[PDB]
Amino acid sequence: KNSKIFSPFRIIGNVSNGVPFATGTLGSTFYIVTCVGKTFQIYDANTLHLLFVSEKETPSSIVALSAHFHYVYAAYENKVGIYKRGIEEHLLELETDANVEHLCIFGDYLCASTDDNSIFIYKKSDPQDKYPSEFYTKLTVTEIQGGEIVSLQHLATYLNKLTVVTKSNVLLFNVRTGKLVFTSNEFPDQITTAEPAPVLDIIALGTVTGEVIMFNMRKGKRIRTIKIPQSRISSLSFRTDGSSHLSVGTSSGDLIFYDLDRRSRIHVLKNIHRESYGGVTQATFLNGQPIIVTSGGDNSLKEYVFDPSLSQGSGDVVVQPPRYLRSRGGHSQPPSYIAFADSQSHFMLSASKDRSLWSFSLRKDAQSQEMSQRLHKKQDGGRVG
Amino acid sequence: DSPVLQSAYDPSGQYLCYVTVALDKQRVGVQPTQRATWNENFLYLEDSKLKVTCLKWVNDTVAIILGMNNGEIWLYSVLANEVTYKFTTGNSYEIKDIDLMGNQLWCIDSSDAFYQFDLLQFKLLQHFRINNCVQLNKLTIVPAGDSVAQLLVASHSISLIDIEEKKVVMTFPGHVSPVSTLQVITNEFFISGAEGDRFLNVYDIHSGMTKCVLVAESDIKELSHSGQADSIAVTTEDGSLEIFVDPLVSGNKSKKSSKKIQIVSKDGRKVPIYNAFIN
Amino acid sequence: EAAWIDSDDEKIKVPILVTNKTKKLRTSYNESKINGVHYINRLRSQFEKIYPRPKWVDDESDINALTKILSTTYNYKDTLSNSKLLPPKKLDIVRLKDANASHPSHSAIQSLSFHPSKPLLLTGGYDKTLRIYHIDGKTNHLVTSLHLVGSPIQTCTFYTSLSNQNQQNIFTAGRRRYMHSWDLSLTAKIEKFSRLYGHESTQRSFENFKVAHLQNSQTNSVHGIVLLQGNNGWINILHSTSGLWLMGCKIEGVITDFCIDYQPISRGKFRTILIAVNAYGEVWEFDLNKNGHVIRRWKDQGGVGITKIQVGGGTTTTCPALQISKIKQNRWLAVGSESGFVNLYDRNNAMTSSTPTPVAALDQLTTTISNLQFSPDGQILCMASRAVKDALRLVHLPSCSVFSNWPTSGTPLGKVTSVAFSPSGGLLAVGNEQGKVRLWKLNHY
Amino acid sequence: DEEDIALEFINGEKKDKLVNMNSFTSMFDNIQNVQMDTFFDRVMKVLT
Amino acid sequence: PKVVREAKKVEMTEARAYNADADTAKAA
Amino acid sequence: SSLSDQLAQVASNNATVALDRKRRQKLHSASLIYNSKTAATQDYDFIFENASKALEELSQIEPKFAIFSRTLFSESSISLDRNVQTKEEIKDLDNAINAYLLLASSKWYLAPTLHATEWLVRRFQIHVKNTEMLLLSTLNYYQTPVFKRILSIIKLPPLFNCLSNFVRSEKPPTALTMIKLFNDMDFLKLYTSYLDQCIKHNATYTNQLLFTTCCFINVVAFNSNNDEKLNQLVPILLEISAKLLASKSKDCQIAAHTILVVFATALPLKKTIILAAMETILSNLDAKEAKHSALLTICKLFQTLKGQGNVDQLPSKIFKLFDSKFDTVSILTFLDKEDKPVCDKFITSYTRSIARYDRSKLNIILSLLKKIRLERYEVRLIITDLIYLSEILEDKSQLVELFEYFISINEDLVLKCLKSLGLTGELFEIR
RNA sequence: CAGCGAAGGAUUUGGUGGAUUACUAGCUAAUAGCAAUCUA
Repeated sequence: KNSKIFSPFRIIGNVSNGVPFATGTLGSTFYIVTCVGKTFQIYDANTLHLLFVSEKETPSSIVALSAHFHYVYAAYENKVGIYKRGIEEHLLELETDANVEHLCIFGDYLCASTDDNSIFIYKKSDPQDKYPSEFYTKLTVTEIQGGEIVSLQHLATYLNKLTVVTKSNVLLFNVRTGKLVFTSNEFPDQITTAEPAPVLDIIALGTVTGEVIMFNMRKGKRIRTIKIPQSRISSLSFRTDGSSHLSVGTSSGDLIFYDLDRRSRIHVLKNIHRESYGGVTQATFLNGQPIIVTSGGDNSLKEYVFDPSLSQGSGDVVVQPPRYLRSRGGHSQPPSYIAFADSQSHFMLSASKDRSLWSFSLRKDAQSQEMSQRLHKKQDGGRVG
Repeated sequence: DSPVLQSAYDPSGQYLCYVTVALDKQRVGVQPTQRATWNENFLYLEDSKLKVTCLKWVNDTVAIILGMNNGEIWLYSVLANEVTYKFTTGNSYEIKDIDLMGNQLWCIDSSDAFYQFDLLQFKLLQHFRINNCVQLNKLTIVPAGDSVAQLLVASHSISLIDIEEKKVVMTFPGHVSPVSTLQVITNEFFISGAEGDRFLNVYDIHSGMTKCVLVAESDIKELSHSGQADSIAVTTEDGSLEIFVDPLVSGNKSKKSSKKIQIVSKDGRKVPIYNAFIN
Repeated sequence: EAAWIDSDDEKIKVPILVTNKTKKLRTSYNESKINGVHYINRLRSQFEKIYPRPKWVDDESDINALTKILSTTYNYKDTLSNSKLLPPKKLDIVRLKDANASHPSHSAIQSLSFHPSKPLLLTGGYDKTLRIYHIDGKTNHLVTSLHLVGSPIQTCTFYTSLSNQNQQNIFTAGRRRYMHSWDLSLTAKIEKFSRLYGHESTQRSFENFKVAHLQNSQTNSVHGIVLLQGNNGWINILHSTSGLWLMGCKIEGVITDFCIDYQPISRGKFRTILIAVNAYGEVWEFDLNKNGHVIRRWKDQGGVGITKIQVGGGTTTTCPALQISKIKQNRWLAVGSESGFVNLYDRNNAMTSSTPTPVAALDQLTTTISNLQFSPDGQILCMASRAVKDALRLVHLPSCSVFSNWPTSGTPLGKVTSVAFSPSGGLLAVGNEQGKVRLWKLNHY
Repeated sequence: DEEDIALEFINGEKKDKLVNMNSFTSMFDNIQNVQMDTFFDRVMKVLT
Repeated sequence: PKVVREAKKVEMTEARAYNADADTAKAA
Repeated sequence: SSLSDQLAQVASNNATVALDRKRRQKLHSASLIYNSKTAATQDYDFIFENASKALEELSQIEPKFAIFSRTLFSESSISLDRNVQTKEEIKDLDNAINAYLLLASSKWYLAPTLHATEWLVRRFQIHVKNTEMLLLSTLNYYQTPVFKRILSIIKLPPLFNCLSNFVRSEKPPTALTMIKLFNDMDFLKLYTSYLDQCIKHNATYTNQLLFTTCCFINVVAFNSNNDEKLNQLVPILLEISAKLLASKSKDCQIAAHTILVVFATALPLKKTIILAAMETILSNLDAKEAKHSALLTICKLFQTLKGQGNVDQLPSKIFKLFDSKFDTVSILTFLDKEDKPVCDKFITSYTRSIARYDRSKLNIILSLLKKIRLERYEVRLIITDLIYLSEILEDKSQLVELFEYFISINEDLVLKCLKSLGLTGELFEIR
């Protein structure tokens, strides 16, 4: 019910909810757009400052969001919203009642997959405008061709084609002619993630049993396979600064790092996020950079950095493990108590069921800090229990 | 705090099944509630970390179904002393609640999944899960005879569920904490009470409207209702018993307790009541 | 070479000079529109010079058994239950609620015993009361509590017979000329043993007793014996139901402690051996299923002030057998001394030598050994001293190496004046001089 | 009788030598121009 | 002295990235 | 960061360029033969000509230095300056220097290699540019004055930080300093890459293998009380054990045997890791001293194995591989040795694998379990699978005489296994 | 010593990250381009 005293302003203390975030790159800086329920939030990846919050709450939960240069594409219940600086520029209504649940943007094309295994292609009107706006065609992945569409990507230098990753298969569509160019052989277990490698025409597939496949999308073969037993794979990312590392992200909250050149395992960050809230939900390397941004469903967004190697001659074989860098976070459980810290309405104390007392800022979300529980010393000098 | 971890009466209140720890292993025993009609042998859980999360009397070889924390429903006859049959789901998730109607057992999982088993066939009939119900810890079959339509599932927020469509047909404002009792009173009402609050509320299962709120004077542990809705006896955290006599009549929106019973010894030591039964 | 050709790129035709990014992939200054396969190859080389080609893609595609098993495994040790015997040098021991925390003790807790079957812990001390606690993890409550006036208790034991395993007696005794026996019935019927049947001069205090099982050896009828340590060298063995003096065994010296070993013989027949130690270090073993006659007399290597002997690894008096076919021969024998030295003998080979050497002599705690108890599996020995604070060690065996991670400097052990092991749960109770039983659970069990 | 089988399995365990911090500190003195198999049996003497 | 596990102050660098807007062509 | 920090970075970059006379004197007086006052006045022609003499001596000792006379010690290299060519020429001559150093690591006890690598020190500045490979190559010689000399003139890398109190000192670094050097994890990765290049170019010599194995087992000994450091340390030293077992040297193979036996007795490894370790041990077993160490290693690695599954039949592939490397006479003889090794669980697994996989060689298992004594659970599992052998195939004299041995000792136990499964009169009617 | 006392406790120190003002994104020749590039 609408009110006449109080009007809604914001919902503070939220950083992520376990929708896989998008990264975007203006110039040589990076921003990170994470979904918080029905709004997204844009963060400055060099310092994790909140640049933008989307202007209106969407009528349902945002479920798939991507980001090209200036524009952010957020898919909720039926439709895709194209946003610039938070303020919505366009709204693409799909002609279905099915819930749109994946999307990619390449060229003049925005491609949005619904959950009835149909794909909606949208085209720019003239190649100088800013976002794809007009309806072009519809693609369909029927039960003969592949399973449920589990990812939707465009690996580079592929002239108006689309890699559709179904649960068992990898299809490749030509989105101008509406054609199915190539359908791969099947995969013996259900694949959950996909990420295009910076190697030419190679995609990386992550299965529901523990293996990363390195599919070569032009030969139709698989190049190599990496086995992580009893671990469901939820993220894949590639390092692109002259160090060929892969980072896989496991739904028990682990971030495993592999060298692909010398086939070893660099390091494992264990319990990087909570398994109960989804594990590591999206991990991505900022490209050209040794820093990787992870985000989990426990309302937390972290960055990890690789320091340069400690051996001055070898280097490539002595890889220093990733260390922690900045992070933002909030409560992982709904808060149980609330107070205002001062008369200026600047800070507010907030306690949750996940047994943490945060101090959230109403003026600038970087100032939000968890009150520490590190006990003092006993007054007499005896031991504390 | 009480050593009795779980406890429940049979219908008609003639026997009490109770799970207590015995030197790091759970044990399940059955006592007659009146000797004029000891029972020194228990079912022993042989693992130190396997424990009973829920239990339900079946109704005629008499048996208990013990919902464990490894995705199993043990079915344990009490005259003999073995688990007669071990229902299992495909998972290792602890199961939060079970119920049965006739021969049709239903159960909820810590991954918010619904499982259906048949006690006459010893088979997993159905496995599903429904959207926007994600922290489930109680289910209750709404009775409609041998038809086992309309589950009633709680997650701090009760939701009525049609099982033919596997979908939610009503949504009740629950509590601010997880629901700990969720029981059907009449064919149009159900009572619910949460963890760590002293407020039951009776909802109308046909509209969604709360008929009344029942106010204990301490945090409610268990409840029992007489079989014709005429009396509801709840037992609280301070070991007291509170009887609401005829709560479903016109103390208009919220009703206090009519009677309050506590037990003291001859000394002055107050022993606590846990888990009474009313008829 | 390629697994697909799409036949659309060949007949597409792109412009080049319309945007500045594609303005760089011309090979002439007269090129303005190029073919699609040419254009794809131009920006393929451009992609290759943005992201340079690594060696892992073209290097290789997919005696190496060890390398493969290391590249698949992530943990490298035995997992949970495929161990079945304890790892040395690092325990796994959580702390539970203090067992007598529900009802406090008014004295130092002098003796402590678990029940053989039920989850019951009996504590007792010099405040002449004895308390039974239903133990669990969370809420160790008090079952019952009996205060014997004018009779401070020093040793209290759950006895449970082998015939019907339905008696459940508690035998308790202190510095008195009597010993009480409570018959457990859930008023309380206790009896008093106060007649040495002609032998009162050699038994002036019923403090140090032990309860054990004995077989008639002409019938297969077992009965419990209590064994009283007397003045000269005497052990007076008497019936645990009738109190009749059965036999007596005299060692030569100052009797300091004794223990009971059992060894099976056939189906349903076993033999009881009393193992009694001089103060000086020489040990007698008496066969007492026949008349109480010596079968072996040996000498402890080293050891001059000997306070406590114990056996373990089979059925001791503190890990008792509920059923007569479950009686086992004890493997280990620890002789703990006044300097804190504990010799450890392995009776799988040290029953033959008659000057047997210990498998190890532990020296970790430096004052007088007043408790040493074996865990029921016989994999831990617990040395404990009531002389200084926090003097308790758990030595792993067969390796004969003290666990180095427990107890720490912050374990509230106190001045350890009794210790007890659970027969089933893997669970220590440690009673100190303040009147507190602290409770720990070993997660191997 | 599975408890009896488990007790005989934990009963058939023999005393072994554990590695200390300083069980191998006194090998650098005689790794000088000895052969590697003599090093192997010198290590195995420490382990046993 | 043991080896010095100290962290450097990390600044981002200027990276080039392939954008896929050139991966779409129109027909005459 | 600060300006003095950024300038210390540019000094460390420009460390080798002589920008005036005083820096040239301080930088050219760093010799490995002469003292500073002679070394500052020497020329490039003088040190080149006697280094070329010493390379001819070193080449007639070992003939793989002639190509270094072709490139690194030629007369174009008198005028070749190091910091005037690009990164690609720098990486060319730095793997040339790495090739020379890991070739001449073995020769460091004889003065031609000192006078020859004098020219790499003074022309190519390898004490300050190629310094990690220099320390790693001559690490074995730490009680010797040649390592004292390279420590006096070296500029110490950040991984080699604990040697910083032994530079320009009169006393050698001690063995506990060497174990503190090896105890790092990044140093362990560095040294295992150095050994990988050694094993690849076939330059592993026995003094290096002794030193490397001594420091490795001392690292494991030092970390024997923290399981998280042992678990950080397992895929480093087991990987270098696999890469030492994957070569041809008997010395480096038994070095890997030593590392594997110390590591398996330090922590209880997984069963599958132990089985793959014995597969990698047997897959390249060619020598005789390697066979002696390999049998002792497989016995101890099976001894240090606990839980349900310690004494299964080892599978068909690894059992027939162990058969092809060690036949019956070898196993029986080694058990007949009066030193009495502890081969309990391995010999039990071996006889059970014979009973599941050979079914002809049962007289030999009677003789070997007559030789060594086993435990109750061992012989219980042996007679249970012999009972299953009797029930699957017809029971001839070898199985009969095996049961006569199991009757002549511990007949109560074979009665207990028959009563757990079967009957004694029914089994005597069977055989 | 007593007392306090959960698989340890105390002191000291180096590095990094986040706040220390109230959150509208990078570059440029800027009504737009670029960000793979400004140049023919």
